[PDB]
Amino acid sequence: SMLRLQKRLASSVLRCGKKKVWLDPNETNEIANANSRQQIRKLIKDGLIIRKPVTVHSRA
Amino acid sequence: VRYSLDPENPTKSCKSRGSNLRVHFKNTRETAQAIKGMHIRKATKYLKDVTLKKQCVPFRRYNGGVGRCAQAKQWGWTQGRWPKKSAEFLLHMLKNAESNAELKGLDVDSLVIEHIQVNKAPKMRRRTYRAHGRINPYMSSPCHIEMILTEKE
Amino acid sequence: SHRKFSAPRHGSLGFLPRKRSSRHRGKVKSFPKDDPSKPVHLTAFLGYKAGMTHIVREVDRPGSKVNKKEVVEAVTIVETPPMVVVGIVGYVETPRGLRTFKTVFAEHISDECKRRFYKNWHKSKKKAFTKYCKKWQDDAGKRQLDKDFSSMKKYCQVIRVLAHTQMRLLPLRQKKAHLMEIQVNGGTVAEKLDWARERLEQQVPVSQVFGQDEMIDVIGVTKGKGYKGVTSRWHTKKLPRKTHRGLRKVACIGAWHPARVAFSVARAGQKGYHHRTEINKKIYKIGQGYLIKDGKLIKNNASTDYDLSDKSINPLGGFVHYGEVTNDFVMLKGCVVGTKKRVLTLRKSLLVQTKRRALEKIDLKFIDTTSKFGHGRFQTVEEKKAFMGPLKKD
RNA sequence: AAAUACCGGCACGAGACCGAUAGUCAACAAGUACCGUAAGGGAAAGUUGAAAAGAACUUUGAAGAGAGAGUUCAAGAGGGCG
RNA sequence: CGUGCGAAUCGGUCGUCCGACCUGGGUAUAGGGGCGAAAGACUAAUCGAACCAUCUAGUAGCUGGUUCCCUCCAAAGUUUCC
RNA sequence: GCCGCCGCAGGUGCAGAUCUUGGUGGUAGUAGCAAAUAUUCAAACGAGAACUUUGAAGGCCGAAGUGGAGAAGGGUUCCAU
RNA sequence: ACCUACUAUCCAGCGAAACCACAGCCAAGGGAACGGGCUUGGCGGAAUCAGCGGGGAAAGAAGACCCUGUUGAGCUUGACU
RNA sequence: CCAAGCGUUGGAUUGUUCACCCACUAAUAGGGAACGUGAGCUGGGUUUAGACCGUCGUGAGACAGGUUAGUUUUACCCUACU
Ligand SMILES: [Mg+2]
Ligand SMILES: [Mg+2]
Repeated sequence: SMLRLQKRLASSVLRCGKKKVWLDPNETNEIANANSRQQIRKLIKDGLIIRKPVTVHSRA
Repeated sequence: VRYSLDPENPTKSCKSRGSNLRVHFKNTRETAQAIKGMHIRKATKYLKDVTLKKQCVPFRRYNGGVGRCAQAKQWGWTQGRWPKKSAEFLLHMLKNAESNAELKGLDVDSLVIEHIQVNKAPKMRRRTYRAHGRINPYMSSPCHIEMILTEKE
Repeated sequence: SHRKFSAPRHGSLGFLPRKRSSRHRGKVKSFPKDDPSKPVHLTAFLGYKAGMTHIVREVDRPGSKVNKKEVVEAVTIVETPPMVVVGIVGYVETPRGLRTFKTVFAEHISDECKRRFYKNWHKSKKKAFTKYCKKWQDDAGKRQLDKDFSSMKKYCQVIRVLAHTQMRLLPLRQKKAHLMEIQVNGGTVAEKLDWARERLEQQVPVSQVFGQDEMIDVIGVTKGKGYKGVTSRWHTKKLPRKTHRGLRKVACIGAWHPARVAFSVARAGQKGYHHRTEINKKIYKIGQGYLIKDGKLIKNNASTDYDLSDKSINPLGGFVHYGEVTNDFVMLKGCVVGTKKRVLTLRKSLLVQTKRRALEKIDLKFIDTTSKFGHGRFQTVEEKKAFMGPLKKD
């Protein structure tokens, strides 16, 4: 429904930009009702969010 | 309150009203005078044609800056547009009037609209900014609508 | 004040009503006058422009600088389908105008003629001319046509025959025929009526109507372009770069004391889709249509006296957005008014054509038939394959 | 000290003065709101019903917005309502 | 563009760019006065004498307007002077 | 709440004054929603999604940025329901 | 002479300003000595859309030119005090 | 004479109206439209102030005597045209 708050909090936890962040689009209503950072750490321990890798720059 | 047209018979006829609608006065009056003298099923089919952009409303009095079209050749006029928002509000008004006829205990297919009127309303106040610091208005033109249904076989 | 460095104008006065015309077919304004000295023939004919190509011919005229030499010119192709006659119509000479009396139709009216009356050919149940054809199998219907033969003898002077083009031979998308009135030059009224009764529901040939090397008139409709400006239509002098409010407009239109404006100054408006009439076009060759006897087809149209081959006028890969010319064709001088797939009216000459330049038999030498699409350099497929040899998957 | 002056203030009375664009600019949470960097400038604005008896009850509709009822002498007084 | 994004903006386009280079904060200079590489140039969207209040309802042989009815009488563009 | 009659008094009679305030029209559904490249599909709470959400693809700003932080200035503009 | 983009045109939603004695088919005559309105002669037969600038002595500002008023300001001199 | 049907150029200079020259042709004839003509263009010179030289005025200034650069707004309303 609205994940602009959780994207900013995920960027603040992972200590990078919000561009290289991949959320889990399966259960949006189950992920969105967290309301705390302990649930965010629980989702990180479960392994739903993924830090997206850096776009490559081939020096060959 | 005192109305414009008194009903001939309170048993057969019925009335309904709509107040403070954000629609244009000219377009609302033109679609009201267009839909004033038809059957209710033909009116719903005409609203489906307006929604699908199949039959437009000709503009005979307020004829300025409107391109010509072939779909208004049924009425006998060149200009024509589709008042979609006014059409949706009058569709809700005919639905409310059909519910009023159902509350009165009236027949469905025999209802014919007889009278409809578009009266003025107090206008809102907003503005926009232009060059050299001169305030120019951006005012609307709302309207009040009343309509009468009557069973005629 | 007057103009110091004078220049009259840039424009035409004979064509100043530049409006889109209601008529579609090019109508003959001035018909040829009949006389008993001429035999029975037709005045005008209706055809369709097909293409355009080169020509090789021999010039022979006295006193010119170029004499007994070979030149090339641009020649047209006008496909001339035969027409079906659906009757005649009379016209009585009144002091008010030229009024008709009675329209006589044929018995077997063609479906291409019936398509003109109906707007939707699929939805209609074909109810026209159902009780009118009941006059052909009874005595009461034939007595009405016999009494009209003597009534039109006294008063009706001009008798125009009604024809329509045969679209069945053409493979085009349209199927609707164009009706046309053609005045008959010939003998008396009785001979004209007998010739019309004999030629009722008959095919109209091209060679009996128009012949060789006659300076004929061409009537056609200009191809439309759209709403264009005064510079695009009249082609006047343009304004230089230093102008502020545009440089492709008319600068001075009126003045102070002529407070109104007239049509003397060139104005903008509708360009294209207008009626025109071209004159003095020389006929070179009346081509022959396709015919098949005993299997072997005959298509010797591009085969001139010096061609020493046997092939048609169809180029390599067909025509450009036209189709194929299945019927017979004629070949004229210059360029006619109109475009591709546009109707065209051929008309006999009104003025007595007696000129030294326009009276010469044209020796047909060579007709260039190559692919105008791209860069064609071959006449026929067997010559191109003889030049190119084998291919990859032969 | 005596009879002389009073336009501001402390308590009133009276009027051939005016009556909501009038009368003090301001009859109401008026030098108040507001504008200008500042000395400064300076507004708009009364009349429900005697009495709130301010509309319970049914239906359309997501709600807005309608259609029947009730009060009272009258809604011909419907929450910006002489 | 020119009833603008703008009560003075943008594109092509330049003069200059280690020295007569631009300038962030505090302070001095105010109106027949100040400042001024000198243009009555500038001094808060206003500078051949800044803004506001008072005298002031200053003066005007000069323009603009100045509101019911009915009846009777019925004009001059000049003599002389400043 | 008001009229006539006998005397008296006036801030007592409007069509204008580029008159004052307020209200309303033709215009007119006209002109207009163009300074700076670019978005396209699946699902979703919700009656309702060219503009909002996530997932994917294609790009722009190119370290003198369409980046992060300060001072003047603004004064809850920060966050939750 | 030709092409692209931004335009302009039509549809959904929204939606001004200027101007306004009243309206805008003509020629001749006269006039405050150049009128759409007066007279005489020609004509005029619903309603709108995209251009154009000939006219509306098109809007602007009690003319920025000249003169006068027993109207004001600055400079300057051996005018006067 | 009938007679305005159809025709009556290019370039060096001058801001130039006007005027001069060259080459050519058929003639290179003469004019009006509110000094035809800016909500049709152009500002070269006049025609806002800035400066130069020469004359006159003691003095602020004046020179049919010049030089040089000097901000051009809007039709979408009606008629007429297409
Ligand atoms: Mg080709
Ligand atoms: Mg020249």
